[PDB]
Amino acid sequence: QMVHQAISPRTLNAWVKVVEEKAFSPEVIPMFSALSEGATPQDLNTMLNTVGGHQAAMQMLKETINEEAAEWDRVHPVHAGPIAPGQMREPRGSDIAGTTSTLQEQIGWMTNNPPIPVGEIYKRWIILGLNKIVRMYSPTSILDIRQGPKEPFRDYVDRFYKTLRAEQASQEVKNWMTETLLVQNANPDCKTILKALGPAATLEEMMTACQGVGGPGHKARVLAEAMSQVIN
Amino acid sequence: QMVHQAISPRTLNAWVKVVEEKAFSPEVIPMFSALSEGATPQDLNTMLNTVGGHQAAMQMLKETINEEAAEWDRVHPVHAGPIAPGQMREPRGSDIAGTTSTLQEQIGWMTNNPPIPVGEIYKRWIILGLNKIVRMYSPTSILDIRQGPKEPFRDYVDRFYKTLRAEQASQEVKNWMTETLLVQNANPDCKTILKALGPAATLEEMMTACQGVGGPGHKARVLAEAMSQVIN
Amino acid sequence: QMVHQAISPRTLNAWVKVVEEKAFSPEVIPMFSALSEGATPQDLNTMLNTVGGHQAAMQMLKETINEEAAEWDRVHPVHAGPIAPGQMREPRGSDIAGTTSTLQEQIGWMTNNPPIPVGEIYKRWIILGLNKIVRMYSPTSILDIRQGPKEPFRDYVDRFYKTLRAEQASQEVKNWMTETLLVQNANPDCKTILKALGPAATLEEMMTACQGVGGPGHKARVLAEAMSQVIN
Amino acid sequence: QMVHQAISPRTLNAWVKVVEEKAFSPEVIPMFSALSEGATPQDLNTMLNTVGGHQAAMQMLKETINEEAAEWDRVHPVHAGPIAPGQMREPRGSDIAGTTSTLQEQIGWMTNNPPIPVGEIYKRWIILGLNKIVRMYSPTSILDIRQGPKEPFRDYVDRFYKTLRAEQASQEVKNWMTETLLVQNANPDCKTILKALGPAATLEEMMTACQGVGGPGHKARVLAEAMSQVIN
Amino acid sequence: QMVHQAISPRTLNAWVKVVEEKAFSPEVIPMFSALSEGATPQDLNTMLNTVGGHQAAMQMLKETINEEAAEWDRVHPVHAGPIAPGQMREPRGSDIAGTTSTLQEQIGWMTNNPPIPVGEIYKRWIILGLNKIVRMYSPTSILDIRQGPKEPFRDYVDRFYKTLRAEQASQEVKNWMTETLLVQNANPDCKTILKALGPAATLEEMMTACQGVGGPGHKARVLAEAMSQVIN
Ligand SMILES: CC(C)(C#Cc1ccc(-c2ccc(Cl)c3c(NS(C)(=O)=O)nn(CC(F)(F)F)c23)c([C@H](Cc2cc(F)cc(F)c2)NC(=O)Cn2nc(C(F)(F)F)c3c2C(F)(F)[C@@H]2C[C@H]32)n1)S(C)(=O)=O
Ligand SMILES: CC(C)(C#Cc1ccc(-c2ccc(Cl)c3c(NS(C)(=O)=O)nn(CC(F)(F)F)c23)c([C@H](Cc2cc(F)cc(F)c2)NC(=O)Cn2nc(C(F)(F)F)c3c2C(F)(F)[C@@H]2C[C@H]32)n1)S(C)(=O)=O
Ligand SMILES: CC(C)(C#Cc1ccc(-c2ccc(Cl)c3c(NS(C)(=O)=O)nn(CC(F)(F)F)c23)c([C@H](Cc2cc(F)cc(F)c2)NC(=O)Cn2nc(C(F)(F)F)c3c2C(F)(F)[C@@H]2C[C@H]32)n1)S(C)(=O)=O
Ligand SMILES: CC(C)(C#Cc1ccc(-c2ccc(Cl)c3c(NS(C)(=O)=O)nn(CC(F)(F)F)c23)c([C@H](Cc2cc(F)cc(F)c2)NC(=O)Cn2nc(C(F)(F)F)c3c2C(F)(F)[C@@H]2C[C@H]32)n1)S(C)(=O)=O
Ligand SMILES: CC(C)(C#Cc1ccc(-c2ccc(Cl)c3c(NS(C)(=O)=O)nn(CC(F)(F)F)c23)c([C@H](Cc2cc(F)cc(F)c2)NC(=O)Cn2nc(C(F)(F)F)c3c2C(F)(F)[C@@H]2C[C@H]32)n1)S(C)(=O)=O
Ligand SMILES: C=C(C)[C@@H]1CC[C@]2(C(=O)O)CC[C@]3(C)[C@H](CC[C@@H]4[C@@]5(C)CC[C@H](OC(=O)CC(C)(C)C(=O)O)C(C)(C)[C@@H]5CC[C@]43C)[C@@H]12
Ligand SMILES: O=P(O)(O)O[C@H]1[C@H](OP(=O)(O)O)[C@H](OP(=O)(O)O)[C@H](OP(=O)(O)O)[C@@H](OP(=O)(O)O)[C@H]1OP(=O)(O)O
Repeated sequence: QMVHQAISPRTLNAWVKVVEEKAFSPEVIPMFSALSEGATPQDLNTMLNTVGGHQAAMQMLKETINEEAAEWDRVHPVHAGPIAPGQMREPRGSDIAGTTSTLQEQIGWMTNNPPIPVGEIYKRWIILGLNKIVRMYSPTSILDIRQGPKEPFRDYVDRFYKTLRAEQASQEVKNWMTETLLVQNANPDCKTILKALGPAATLEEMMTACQGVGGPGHKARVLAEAMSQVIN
Repeated sequence: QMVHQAISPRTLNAWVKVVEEKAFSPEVIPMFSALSEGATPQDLNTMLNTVGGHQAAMQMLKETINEEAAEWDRVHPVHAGPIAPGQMREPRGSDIAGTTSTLQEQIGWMTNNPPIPVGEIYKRWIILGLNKIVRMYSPTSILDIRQGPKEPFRDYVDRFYKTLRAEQASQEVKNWMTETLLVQNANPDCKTILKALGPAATLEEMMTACQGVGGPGHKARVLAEAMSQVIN
Repeated sequence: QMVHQAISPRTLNAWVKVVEEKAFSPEVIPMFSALSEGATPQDLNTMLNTVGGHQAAMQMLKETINEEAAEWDRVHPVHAGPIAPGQMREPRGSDIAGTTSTLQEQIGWMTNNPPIPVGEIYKRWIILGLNKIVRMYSPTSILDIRQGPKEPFRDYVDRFYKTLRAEQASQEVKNWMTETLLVQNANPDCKTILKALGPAATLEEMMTACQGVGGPGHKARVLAEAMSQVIN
Repeated sequence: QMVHQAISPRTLNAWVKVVEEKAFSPEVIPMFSALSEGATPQDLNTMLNTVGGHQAAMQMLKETINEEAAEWDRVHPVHAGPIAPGQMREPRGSDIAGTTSTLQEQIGWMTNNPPIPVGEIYKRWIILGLNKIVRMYSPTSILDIRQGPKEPFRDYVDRFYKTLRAEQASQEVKNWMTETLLVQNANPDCKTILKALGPAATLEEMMTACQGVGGPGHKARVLAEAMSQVIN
Repeated sequence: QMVHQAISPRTLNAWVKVVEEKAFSPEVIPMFSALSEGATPQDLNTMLNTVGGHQAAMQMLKETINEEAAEWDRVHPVHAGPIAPGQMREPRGSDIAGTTSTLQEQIGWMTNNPPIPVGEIYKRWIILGLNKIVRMYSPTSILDIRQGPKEPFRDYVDRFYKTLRAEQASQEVKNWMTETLLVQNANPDCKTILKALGPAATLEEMMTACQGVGGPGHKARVLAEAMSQVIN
C-alpha cells in the first residue's frame, strides 16, 4: 500500500527550522511529536539526519533508541520457523528503528491487518531520547568560553576558536564574536596586557604579549608593582 | 459508524480557553495536538472557528492548510472514474480539510478498512499552520502604540483607538487603558501640552491643544523658548 | 492479541522524573501525551499512580476523568440484549478509565475490528485533567509561608512545619530550610525578638519568647518605647 | 531496479551542515555537485527541503528550476499517441524536477535502456539556481541593521528585532546581540540619549527616551545647545 | 490463575512516596519488604522503575540482583531434555528477576504445586541490593558543594549547577538555593570579592569578578595588602 502520512516538504523544513531555532529546548518534543505523526521509521530517520551540529545530543539519542530496541527485543521473543507466504516477518528492534528494515517492510507492517505501528513505536523511542537530551545535554556556547585564572592565553585562544568553529552563526557574526569576546573574556592578568596593547593588535601580537603571563618574570614584575604601590 | 474520539463539550471549551489565555504562544501547539486527537475534520474545523480575533493568524493558517492540501493532491493522483459501488471516492486535499467533504464522508474514510486517518492528516496540516503562526505572527498590543516624534496627535489617537478596539479586554479595562496609556505614550512635544492641560481634559480638548504641534507656530514658539533659555 | 505500545521501564521512569522535576508546569502535557501514546488504560493508570504528592491536583484529575466518563456514557447509549459470543461488551466510561475493565478487555477493545482505542480516549481525558491542573492548581511552597501581622507565632510555626512536611526535598535541605526561612519569614514584631534571642536559640525558646506578642503587655511595652522615642 | 547512488544519512547531514555553515558562499556549488551525484530527483528535493532560512534564495532557486523545466519542455516536443506497454512516458520538465513524477518513475527513467539521467539534469538546473543565488542573493545580517539619520528609534528597533528573529544564532547569542548592537548601531542623536540613560535602562525606557528625537522640542533643544557653544 | 497479592494503586503510590521522602535511609528496607510482599517479579520491577534519581544507587541494586541471579544459577543446575507437557520450565536467575520471564510464567511458577515463590526470592535479592545502597550510597547534596581553596570560581559554579540540576526540589526552591548557597559556599578569596560586588550582582558579573583569583596579579595584590597591614 502507501503511507498517507508521509512527511511533506513543509513538514521536513519545519522540523529543520525547529532544530535550528530552538536547539533542544523542551519545545522540540511537542514539535517532533506533531510533525512526525503517522510517518514511517524511514521518515523519522530522515528528520533525525537533518539535524546539523549537536553531535553529542544525537549520540545520546542513538543510545536511547538502542536501549528501547533492546527492550522491544526482550519483550518480543524470536519465533523460529517458516513464515507463512501471506504473512511477513515480525519486526525486531532494529526493524522498528529502521536500521535493518526497508521502507516497503515498514509500510507492510504499518498497513497490515492487524497493524504494527512501527512508526509510532519508533516515535516514542525518539521522544525518550529527546527528553534525555533536553534534560542532560547542554550545547557549547562561545559566550561561555572564559580564560581560567592560571590558564595560558594560547590554550584559551585554542578553546575559543574550537568553540567558535562549533558555533551556529554566520561567518560575519563569528568575526564580530572574535573581535569582541576573545579579549573581553580573557583573565584580568592577560586583559591588562591586551588593553595596553591597543585595539589594532593582531592575534599574533596579542599571543606574544601574553606569552609570559604566569612565568617567573611576569610574576616578579606584578609582585614588585604591588609592593611599590604599598611602599608608596 | 461513529467517531469514538469526537470532541466533547469540555474539550471544545478547553481549546477555547487555551486560545483566549495563551493567544498563539508555543503552548498552543501541544494543547491542540492533544485536544483534537482522533477527531473528524469537522470537529477540527469547529475548533478552528472558535478562535476570536487574530484574523491575520487565521489567514496564515488557512494558507498553510491550502498548501498542504495541494501537496496531498500532488502526491495522490485522481482515479479514472470507475468507483466501486461498495467503495467510496478517495479523499482529496479539500476533503481532508473538510471544505468539500461531509461529516459522514469523513467518518466513512476514518472507519473504513483500510482506514484513511483524514482527521490526523488534517491535524498535521493545522499544526504546520500553528507553528508558522507561533514563529511569525505577533498580535497587536495596546501597550506598544506610541506616538511618533513627528506624528500628528490625531493620527496617534486614531491608531490607539483602532488597537484598543482590537484589544482583548473588558470594557472597563479598555476605559482604564484609554485613561492611562493615551497620554503616557504620546511624544514629548504633545505630552508637555497634555500635562499642562490637566487631568480633567477630554479627548476633544486634548486634540485641540495638540492640533498645532509640529506646525510653524509651535516650532517657532519652542525654538524661541530654547533661545531665551540660552540667552539667559 | 498483544499491545505493542505498552510502556517500557524507561518510559515509566521518564514520566516519574518529569513529574518530580517539573511538577505540573505546562511541559507535563506534551510529555504525557508522548510517553503514554498507544498504551492501555492500565498503563495510563500506572503512570497516574506513580505521581507522588500533589494530592489536590490528582483529585482534580480524577474529577475531570469522571466528568469525561459521564460524557462518554451520555454519548454512547447502553444497549440491552445479549452480546454476541464472538463480540465483546461495548466499553463504558469506567471501562475506558480502567476502573471496571481488566487489561484483557482493554487489549481486546484496542485490537478488535473495528478497534476502539480506549487508551487514546482515556489519554485525552487525562490531558483535560492535566490542563485543568496546570491552569488552576498551585503547589504549596515553603517559601510562601510567612507570618501574618497579627498571627500568633505558634500558629505560624505550625503552618511552616506542615508545609515543610509537604515539601519535596531531602531531609538535610529541609533542616536547612528550617534554620533559614522560619525566622526570616516571621513578622517584624516576632522578628526583633527572635534576633534578640540569638542564633543559638531553640524552637521552644523562640516560641516562648514570642508567646506574648500581641498580648496586652507586649502592646503596652512597644507603645511605651515608641512614645519614649517621640517624647525624647 | 534500484539506485545505488541514493543519498546516505551522512551525505544528507553533510549537505545540511554545508548550508548551515557556509550559507550560500560559492563553496556550496561544488559540495552540492559532489554530494548529490547519481541521486534521484526525490533525493535532490529532500536536500533542497532541508535548507532552513534563506527563503528568498530558495524562491530564486525555484524560479530558475521552473525556467529550466520550461526550456526542457521547449526542447522536447510532447508526442501524441499511446505509449508502448514495455515503454514508459517520456519525462517532462516537471517530471525531472520531481513535482509530477514518483520515485519509481524517476528510477525507471534513470535505469532504462537508453537511460534518461533525470537526476543529473535536475542537478544542473539546481546548480544554475545556486549560481544565481551566490551571485545575486545577500542574506540579512543583524550586524547590518543601523539606524538612519532621520529614522525614528521605534522603527529602527522594529527592524533590528525582525532581523534578529531571522538571524541564525542561539538564543543566548541573540540576547547578547540585543545587549550589544542595538545601542551601538543607533544614530548619534539617539545614541547620546541612550548613553545618558545608563546601562541598566530597559527597552521601554530607551524607547521612551528617544521618542522625541527629531521632534520640534528636541530640534530646538539641540540647536539651542549648539548656539550656546557658539555664543559662549 | 491470578496473583491475589498484586500491588494495588495505593501500594505503588506509597512506595513512590517512601522513596521520595526518605531516599535510601534504612526505613526503605522494611517498607519495601511490606509493600511488595506476595507480588510477582513484574510488580517489583514496576516499583523499582518508579524510582526517580539515585541512578548510581539503582545501578548498585542491579549489580546485586545480577550477582544473586548468578548464585541462583550456580545452585540450580540446568536440566536438558523435553519438558513434560503438564510441566513448565524451571526458573533461572533471569526469570526470577523477570528480565527473561513473562507475567504469565511468573504467575504459573508462583501458583504451581509445588510452588516456586519467584516473587519472594526476587524480593530478597532486592533487599540485599537495598541494604548495600543504604550502607554505601550517599546521594549528592547541594549543601555539600563548597569551593575548594584553590578551585577556580567557574569550576565551582559548574559543579554547583550540576548538583542543583540533580537536586530534588521545586524550581522556586532551586532558585532560592542559587541565591543563597552559591555565594555563601564560595571560598574566602572569592567571597571577599563577591561581597564587595554587592547583592545585585549577576552570575556573569560574579564570574568576571573572580576570574583572576589565584592568578599572578591577584596573588601579588593580596600579598601586598597583607604586607601593608604588617608595615602599618
Ligand atoms: C537513506 C535514509 C532514508 C536513511 C536512514 C537511516 C536509517 C537508520 C538510522 C539509524 C537509526 C537508528 C539507529 Cl538506533 C541507528 C544506528 N545505531 S548504531 C549501529 O549504534 O550506530 N545506526 N543507524 C545508522 C544505520 F542505520 F545506517 F546503520 C541508525 C539513521 C540515522 C538517524 C539518526 C540520526 C541521528 F543523528 C541520531 C539517531 F539516533 C538516529 N542516521 C545515522 O545514524 C547517521 N548519524 N549518526 C549520528 C550520531 F552518531 F551522531 F548519532 C549522526 C548521524 C548524522 F545524521 F550524520 C548526524 C551527525 C549525526 N538513518 S536518509 C534520506 O536519511 O539518508
Ligand atoms: C459546519 C461547521 C462544522 C464547519 C465548518 C468549516 C469547514 C471548512 C473550513 C475550511 C477549512 C479549511 C480551509 Cl483550507 C477552508 C477554506 N479555504 S479558502 C477557499 O482559502 O478560504 N474555506 N473554508 C471555508 C469553507 F469551507 F466554508 F469554504 C475552509 C472551516 C474553517 C475553519 C478554519 C478557521 C480558521 F480561522 C482558519 C482555518 F484555516 C480554518 N472556517 C472558515 O474558513 C471561516 N473563517 N475563515 C477565517 C480566516 F479567513 F480568517 F482564516 C476565519 C473564519 C472564522 F471562523 F470566521 C474566524 C474569523 C476567522 N469551517 S460549523 C463550525 O460552521 O458549524
Ligand atoms: C493495579 C494497577 C494496574 C492499577 C490501577 C488503577 C485503576 C483505576 C484507577 C482509577 C482511574 C480513574 C478513576 Cl476516574 C478512578 C476512580 N474514580 S473514583 C470512584 O471517583 O475514585 N477510582 N479509581 C480507583 C479504582 F479504580 F480502584 F476504583 C480510579 C487508578 C488510579 C489512577 C489515578 C491516580 C490519580 F492520582 C488520579 C487519577 F485521576 C487516577 N489510581 C487511584 O485511584 C488511587 N489514587 N487516587 C488518588 C486521588 F484520589 F488523589 F486522585 C490518588 C491515588 C494515588 F495513586 F495513590 C495517588 C495519591 C493519589 N489506578 S497499578 C500497577 O497502578 O497499581
Ligand atoms: C516528500 C519529499 C520526498 C519531497 C519532495 C519535493 C518535491 C518537489 C519539490 C519541488 C521541486 C521543484 C519545483 Cl520547481 C517545485 C515546485 N514548483 S512551483 C509550482 O513554482 O512552486 N513546487 N514544488 C513543490 C511541489 F512539488 F509539491 F509542488 C517543487 C520539492 C521542493 C524542493 C525545493 C525546495 C526549495 F527550497 C527550493 C526549490 F526550488 C525546491 N520543496 C518545496 O517546494 C517546498 N518549499 N518551497 C520553498 C520555496 F518556495 F521557498 F522555494 C521552500 C520550501 C521549503 F522546503 F519549505 C523551504 C523554505 C523553502 N520537494 S521530502 C522527504 O523532501 O519532503
Ligand atoms: C514493562 C514493566 C512491567 C517492566 C519491567 C522490568 C523488567 C526487568 C527489569 C530488570 C530487572 C532486573 C535486572 Cl537484574 C535487569 C537488567 N539487568 S542488566 C542486563 O544488567 O541491565 N536489565 N533489566 C532491564 C530489562 F529487563 F528490561 F532488560 C532488568 C526492570 C528494571 C527494574 C529495575 C530498576 C532499577 F532502577 C534497578 C534495578 F535493579 C531493577 N528496570 C530497568 O532495568 C530500567 N532501568 N535500569 C536502571 C539502572 F541501570 F540505573 F539501574 C534504571 C532503570 C530506570 F527504571 F529507568 C531508572 C533510572 C534507573 N524492569 S514496567 C510497567 O515496569 O515498565
Ligand atoms: C537680533 C538679536 C536679538 C540677537 C542679537 C545678536 C544675535 C545674538 O547673539 O543673540 C546674533 C545671533 C542671532 C542672529 C540672534 C537672533 C536670533 C538668531 C536665530 C535664533 C534666529 C532664528 C534662526 O533659526 C532658524 O532660522 C530656524 C532654523 C531651524 C535654523 C531653520 O529655519 O532652518 C537661527 C539660525 C537658529 C538664529 C541663530 C542666530 C541668532 C542667535 C541675535
Ligand atoms: O524633516 P526635518 O529634518 O525634521 O526638517 C524639515 C525639513 O528639513 P530637512 O532638510 O533637515 O529634512 C524641511 O526641508 P529643508 O528646507 O530644511 O531642506 C524643512 O523645510 P521645507 O519643508 O520647506 O523643505 C522643514 O519642513 P517644514 O516646512 O514642514 O517645517 C523641516 O521641518 P519639519 O520637520 O516640520 O518638516
